[PDB]
Formats: sequence, C-alpha cells, structure tokens
Amino acid sequence: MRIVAADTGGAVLDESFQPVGLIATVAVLVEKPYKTSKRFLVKYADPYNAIRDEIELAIELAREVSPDVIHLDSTLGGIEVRKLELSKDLQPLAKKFWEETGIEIIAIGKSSVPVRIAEIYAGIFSVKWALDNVGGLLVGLPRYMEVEIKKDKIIGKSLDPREGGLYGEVKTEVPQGIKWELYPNPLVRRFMVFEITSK
Amino acid sequence: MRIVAADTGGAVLDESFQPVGLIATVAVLVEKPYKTSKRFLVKYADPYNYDLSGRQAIRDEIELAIELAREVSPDVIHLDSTLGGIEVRKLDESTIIWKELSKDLQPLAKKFWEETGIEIIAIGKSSVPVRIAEIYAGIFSVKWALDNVGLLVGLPRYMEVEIKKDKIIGKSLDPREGGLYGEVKTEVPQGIKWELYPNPLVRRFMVFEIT
Amino acid sequence: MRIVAADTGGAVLDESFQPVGLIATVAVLVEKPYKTSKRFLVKYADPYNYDLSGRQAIRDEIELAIELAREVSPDVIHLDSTLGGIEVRKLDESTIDRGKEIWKELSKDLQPLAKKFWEETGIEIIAIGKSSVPVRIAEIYAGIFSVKWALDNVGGLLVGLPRYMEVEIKKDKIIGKSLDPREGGLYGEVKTEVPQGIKWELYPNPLVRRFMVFEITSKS
Ligand SMILES: [Mg+2]
Ligand SMILES: [Mg+2]
Ligand SMILES: [Mg+2]
Repeated sequence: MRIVAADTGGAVLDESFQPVGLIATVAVLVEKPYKTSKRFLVKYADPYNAIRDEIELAIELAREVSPDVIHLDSTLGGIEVRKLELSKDLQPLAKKFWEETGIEIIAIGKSSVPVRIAEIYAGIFSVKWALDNVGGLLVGLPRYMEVEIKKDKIIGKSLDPREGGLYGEVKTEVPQGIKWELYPNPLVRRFMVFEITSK
Repeated sequence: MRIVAADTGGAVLDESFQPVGLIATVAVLVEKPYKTSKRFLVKYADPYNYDLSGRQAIRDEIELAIELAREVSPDVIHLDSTLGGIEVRKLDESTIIWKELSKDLQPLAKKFWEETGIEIIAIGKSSVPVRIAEIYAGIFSVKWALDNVGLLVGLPRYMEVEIKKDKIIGKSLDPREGGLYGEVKTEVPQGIKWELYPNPLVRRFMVFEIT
Repeated sequence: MRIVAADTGGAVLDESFQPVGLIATVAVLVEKPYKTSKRFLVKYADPYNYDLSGRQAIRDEIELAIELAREVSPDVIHLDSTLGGIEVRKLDESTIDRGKEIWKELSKDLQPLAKKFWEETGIEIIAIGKSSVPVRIAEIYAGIFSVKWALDNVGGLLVGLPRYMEVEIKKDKIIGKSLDPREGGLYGEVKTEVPQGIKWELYPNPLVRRFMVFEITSKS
C-alpha cells in the first residue's frame, strides 16, 4: 500500500525550555516496508510568531504521487473524513478530493506509521532549519526521536523500539563552524532538545 | 505464585491492512520469574468467519483458561479484561461494552470458582501472564500461517518472531516489560518466504507477511 | 537550568506482590544534560509503618527538596504532583478549582512551606509531576536507595521498584537505569558497601506490567 501522510513538528524553545512556535510541516510518501520515506515535501512555518496546513500539503503530494490513501493526524480509528473530532472541518474537503481523485482521506492519527514518519521528518527538517539559521538555537524535537548529523545529511530515528525501527534521512549541506548537542528536555519527559551554537 | 492467563491474538489482514478475523487463542501457565511459559494450550478459530466484536474471543479465552487451570491447579486465573483486577464472578453493570460481555462470563466464573476455589480476575493489560499469553498467541498465529499459506498476519502489540528450522520464538519489543518471550516447537515448510514489518495502520504493531 | 526535584519510590511487597509501604524519599540536583544526579539527599520511611494517603510522602518530598535547594541554590524545584507546573506558593483552594478535594487538605501544609522558601530565595516550587525529567531521576534514585535499604535490612525481602527501571549490583555501588529508551538514558549511582550472606534476583512483577521486582534472599 502507498500512503501519503502529514504532520507538524519541531519547536523553537526559549531560555526556559518553553515552546515559542512550531518549525516544520511535512508530507511524506510511505510504502512497504513502512519504516521510512524517500519522497516528501516540507513547509516551514514561522516559529517566532494547522491540521489544515497538513491536509493541504498532503493533498499537494498526493496529486504528485497518486497514493492509495491519505493519513491525517486525527485519532478516529481510521474513519474516512468524508464519512465522519474537530476534523469535521475537513469532511467537505475530503468529499471533493475523493470525487476528484478517488483518494480517501482517513482520520487515523496516532495509530498511523506514516504520520509518525512525517513527524520524524519534521524533526529532521527542524534541525536543518536550525543548521541554516544558527547565534544559538534550542529546538524541541518531536516525541522520543534523536538525530545524527553527518557531513552531507541528517538522520532521524525514533527512540521507541516498539515502533519497529522508524527512521528518516535528509541530504543537506552541513556548515562548518557549528557546535550541536542533543539531550532530554527537562520539562517534557521523552522529548529531546537539539541545541546548536555557531562558533 | 502460579498463574494461568489467556488471550486471543493474531489477525488475518486484507489488502487494506484491516483485520477480517482472529487466529489463535492461548492459555498459559506462568511461574517465577514470570518471563515465559513452559506449559500452555492453544485453540485456533476460523479467521474467515470470525465474530470481530470480541464476544467469541473472550468466551474462548475463559473456557481455555479454565481448562488449563483444571490440569495445573493454579493460584488464580488472569483474564484479558482491564477492569481493575475484580473477580469476574462479581462483574455487574453496577461494578462497571464489558457490561454485555459480563453477561456470559460472570455465571461461568462463578461456576468455576465453586468447583475449584480459583478466582478469575479481570486484570487485563496490567497482567504479565496475560501479556505472555498474547505473545504465544502471536507465535501460534505465525505457526498457523506457516500451515495455511499468501497471507498477511497482524501480530499482537509490539512483538516480533524469529523462525528457526525447528521452533518459533516470540519476544516483546518493549524492554520496559523486562524481557518477555515464548518458544514453540514446530516444523517449517519449503517453498515459502516471510517478512516482518510495521503495520502502517496500527502503530507499534508488526505485520507477518508470508508467501 | 539547574533543577532540584524529589519523589518517593520503592516498595516492600507482600508475596501477593502488593505494596506494604514505600521506602525511600529522594531529593536530587539535576543539571544539563539532565540524565543523572551527582548531588542528592535521601530519607528512609518505615515501609511497615506507612501512610498511603501519600500525605507523608509529599510532605517528605517538599521538605527534602527545600533542604537540598538551600545547599545547591537551583533555579527551580520540581514537585511530583501533576498540575501543569503551577507554583505551590499560589496553591489555594480557589486555585485548585477527588483530585481537587485531596490537594486542598495538602495545600494547608505545602503552600506555606513553598511561600516561605520563595520569600527567602525567590525559588519557585512547581507542581509539574510526571512530565519532569528531574522528578523521574529522583524516582530512579528512590528505587536505588530502596535496594540499599533492603540490603542493609534483611530472612527475605521483595522490593517493588518504581516503573520500568532495573538495578545492577556492583561491589562498591548500586546502579539504577530506566528501561525506557524513549527517556534518553536516565540513570543514577549510589556508593554503598554490599553486605555478605545474601542473594538477589531481578524479575517482572506479574501483577504490575512494566514494574520490576528486586528480591533478596538470605544465604545458607
Ligand atoms: Mg500533529
Ligand atoms: Mg485480549
Ligand atoms: Mg511521586
């Protein structure tokens, strides 16, 4: 099965580890064996000042790759959004999109692996954003994921082995003259902080 | 202590990764140090003609638990019903989906308690032996798929299997549970192949695909 | 950010695996990268003489946190009560609005303590509870100290550890570690002299999934 999903993640934190705003909305194409995505879109929000932005970006990707279904971040047991819970706002959108493409948009939320994969990529693109904006940043990553930074790419991985080894990967130019570290958010258990400093 | 628990796990999936029915119901005997079971029973259902509501599974679960309990005489029976550890023979609408299911479990547990003095408790996901039964269910579902294959089998929550020449090993993927596992002797056919990968519809659940 | 937190954990269990009482209350100083504590205080209860209202525990927790905070001067104290991070100074019955009904009896003891300590220092005590990593680290240390207590106080003893943690025994120390990799590798170490004539085993609590049992048995 080919699935398009979307989620928003990554948060700019203040000096007291309190979130200012979210960083990245990502749409991903996920196919078997459903551990990662090689095909995705990113929309950077403005962190320093929603489910709609996810569903829109998902639709944009779906028209490009023609998936079997779209997963949205709403936990409703996988019910088709056109056959519908604030996400009733998206029912008419789900209705007309199905009529146009034959693609079902389903409210599966936290039960969805592709949504989780989209979330991991949001974390990765949040780090990329940090790499490309850093004199010091605190980025709050999505729940239990870590990143590795190599010369030409960032790797994202879920910390939960129960998820079966979900991961992400984004090629990007990693600048010299930076210092990064990764550590637990003291205020939010199971969430990691990506702190970066320009040398 | 000596505990008997039961559960039903393993689901034949369709093309849309949605379950058509359940496969294996297992009763286990668990003793110290409570990581696995050396003594267990299994009952297979018909997955292609299954009561997906849950009534059938829980009936099979309590019947099979009782049966194993008669043989091994455990201190107590754990049922996969997350209701605070209350005795099933006292399950009323008052003490409380499960209201309906209590209707066909309460008299049965009451009868069994009168025969044996052994309580059947609705402890559910708080029970390690229940979880061990669930893991064995996944193992027996995989054994079943090895004998009825192609197939798409949805495994119980966060567990994987390894397939040897002479046995199937199941293990929890959650290290927080403390290394829960199970083994089942079996033979493995020729002219087949299998993969284990995330169920894209059910986070933290794995899929066993075989051809 | 430098944080002092406290929690009470570790339980003497009966052979039906039910807690008789809690053992250790621990206050910890936690600094970046917030994985462990190298500065901590411990107070032992009597598990056989224990109040599971939780009143005695939260009282012990706050006073021990304050005592430690006076010596290390943290930016903030984390208390294990999950209320969203409200300052305990401002914890009145008006602000509370059975969870509500319970914390208004406790507020009569907690609020003035927090108030007095803030006036002295400007340091806030926040009711953050379970989302706090330093609280979790305190909990891990409580599990460690409960084992140390059990080692010193045993012909057999079942120690119920706090949720998903293990302990390792070394010749000169006890190590505690979270079993949840999602927490990023939280742990703690306490130096002790391990007594002879005893054996130990770590295994799952069959009645409480994700809780381990540390059982000690006298030798010979
Ligand atoms: Mg979301
Ligand atoms: Mg069950
Ligand atoms: Mg506590």
